[PDB]
Amino acid sequence: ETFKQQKVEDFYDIGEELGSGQFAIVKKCREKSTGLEYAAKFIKKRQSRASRRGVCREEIEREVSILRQVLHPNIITLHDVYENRTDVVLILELVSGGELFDFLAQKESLSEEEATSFIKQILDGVNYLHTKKIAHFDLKPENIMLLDKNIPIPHIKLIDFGLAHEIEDGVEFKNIFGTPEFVAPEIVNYEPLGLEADMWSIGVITYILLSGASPFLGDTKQETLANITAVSYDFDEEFFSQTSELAKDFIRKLLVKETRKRLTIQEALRHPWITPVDTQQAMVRRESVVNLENFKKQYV
Amino acid sequence: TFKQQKVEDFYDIGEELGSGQFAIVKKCREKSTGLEYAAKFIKKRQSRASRRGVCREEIEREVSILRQVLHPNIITLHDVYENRTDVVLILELVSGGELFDFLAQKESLSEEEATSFIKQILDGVNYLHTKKIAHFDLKPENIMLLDKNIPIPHIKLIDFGLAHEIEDGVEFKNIFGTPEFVAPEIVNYEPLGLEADMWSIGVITYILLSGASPFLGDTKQETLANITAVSYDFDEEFFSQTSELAKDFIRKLLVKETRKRLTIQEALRHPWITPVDTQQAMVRRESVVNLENFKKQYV
Ligand SMILES: Nc1ncnc2c1ncn2[C@@H]1O[C@H](COP(=O)(O)OP(=O)(O)OP(=O)(O)O)[C@@H](O)[C@H]1O
Ligand SMILES: Nc1ncnc2c1ncn2[C@@H]1O[C@H](COP(=O)(O)OP(=O)(O)OP(=O)(O)O)[C@@H](O)[C@H]1O
Ligand SMILES: [Ca+2]
Repeated sequence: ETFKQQKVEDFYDIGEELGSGQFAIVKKCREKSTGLEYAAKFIKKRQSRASRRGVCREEIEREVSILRQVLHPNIITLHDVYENRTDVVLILELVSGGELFDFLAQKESLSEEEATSFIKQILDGVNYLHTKKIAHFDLKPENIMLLDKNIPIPHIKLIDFGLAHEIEDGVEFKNIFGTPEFVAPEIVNYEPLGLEADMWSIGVITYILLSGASPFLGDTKQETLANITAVSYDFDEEFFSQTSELAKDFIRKLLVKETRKRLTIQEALRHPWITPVDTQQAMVRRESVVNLENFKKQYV
Repeated sequence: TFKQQKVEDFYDIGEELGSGQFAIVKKCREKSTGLEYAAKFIKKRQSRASRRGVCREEIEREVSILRQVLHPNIITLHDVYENRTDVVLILELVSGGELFDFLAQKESLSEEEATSFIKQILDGVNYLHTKKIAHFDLKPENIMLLDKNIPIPHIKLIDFGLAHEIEDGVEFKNIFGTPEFVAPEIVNYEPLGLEADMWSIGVITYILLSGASPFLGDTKQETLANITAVSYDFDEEFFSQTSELAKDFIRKLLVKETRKRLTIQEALRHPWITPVDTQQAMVRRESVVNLENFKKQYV
């Protein structure tokens, strides 16, 4: 294999907890031999086939195999991998700027021009993944972090490749996962999956970024899932009164059930709201404001 | 109808009995009577987008269901308290632990004794289905024993968080439950009804007799694929001693089409559960279930 069969603490000073998940716990760490800081993701290994605790080795191996391929300014980087009896430790690029949303919710003002630039960083990272036929499958606010939040315009880093999967043509992939608020119809309906699900998720994230409201979120999970499969949502003037038709058009073409009619990552990159084809479109975007009030309300 | 009062004014809260993603169960004793119960604290969800706690409407719905059910094989609701953060379900105390843990330490086990426990489960499910209540979370860890310390333990079905009342002509669809035990209609996101409970019964029986699991793959993805394809077998390695009637019982439960699947009444009427003659009963009496594989899987 490739996993270092050594004590990670022999080589890293283990620091304070960054965050935790279902089967992983992530901590700051410093490599003794270089003094360089990283994030150590301790993934609990699954002990038996019929256990809901931890992660089976093959899937961990899958996450690593994917991480080793990815080198891009908007994606986290893999440094090394260790393993003992209980855990597999992913040594990852440390992202210290927290989440993007928490940063935006901190903001005094924010135009669509500023918004689309953050969104383009995300598109840039997703474009690179899709090029290598990699589906993230876990695109959601908390997996969108910032390297350094103490600069005027922070850099985005996509994390958490636990659900990432390489798409092979002819090889049907179906599975049930992800947070209901952000999953595409083909996930809910347990239908063939591909690169398009990422694009739907981008639509949802954009909807929220601009309005503070969530397109399909119901009072209960049953409703959310029903909303998703009916593609039932609206641009409530209460929240969208200042949002530009271009933004709405961008969102509309993402939140589409038929996977084939949904915008690709390249088409998203080339959408006028992201890449204006003239002066006029640029000014409009520059004149549209994000609903920071409602956004703060929902994410506070 | 939730008492807006401190549970602790009316109960002595004892040791923690168990815990899940949303609740923590503790032993308790009512002061006025000195009777013991299990106090299940459910954290109320605070925001629609939050993944923590449970929506209050859903908790209200579970209680609405619990209040209706009185049956020896179903847990009994005693009372409901509520404070800032938690809804506290005061439930019948069950002290015998989980059925499987008890089987896993049993010396010997025949099919007769197995159908005895399965019968109790069917009785409890039948009562529910008569009132149109689908459990939707039938799995080993929700099959508890009242006593543990007797020749034949009494089964109590617990955990009604996913329970739902099936309304005629009102489609119900949702994603939930443990993959190993969910029906194809759940995986496929299709109309849900009383049939899902029956599929789960089949899986539980399959495990009980062989120690093996019918659709369990190396990953959740495979398990789901196995379920929707209804791809399983009776591996001789594990089913060598299993009676034909037993396999027929399971075979009629693990069926994709919800209209073909055995109903609870048909399950109670199956010859493996309710033999039609002396001959059938003997075959079940001499049918020994090897506990070896079961213990390997559940110790
Ligand atoms: N490189 C990193 N730097 C700082 N914090 C991180 C880093 N990677 C992950 N985290 C923390 O862990 C979370 C990311 O999820 P993680 O990669 O732990 O997935 P997981 O726990 O294996 O599965 P899931 O979290 O999806 O249930 C983030 O919320 C973040 O707070
Ligand atoms: N009535 C009871 N009497 C004694 N112990 C109980 C009782 N109910 C639950 N417990 C203990 O708590 C554990 C979990 O109970 P239960 O399965 O109802 O909740 P959960 O599965 O943790 O949460 P969820 O409702 O989200 O599934 C059980 O395994 C059991 O050990
Ligand atoms: Ca379907």
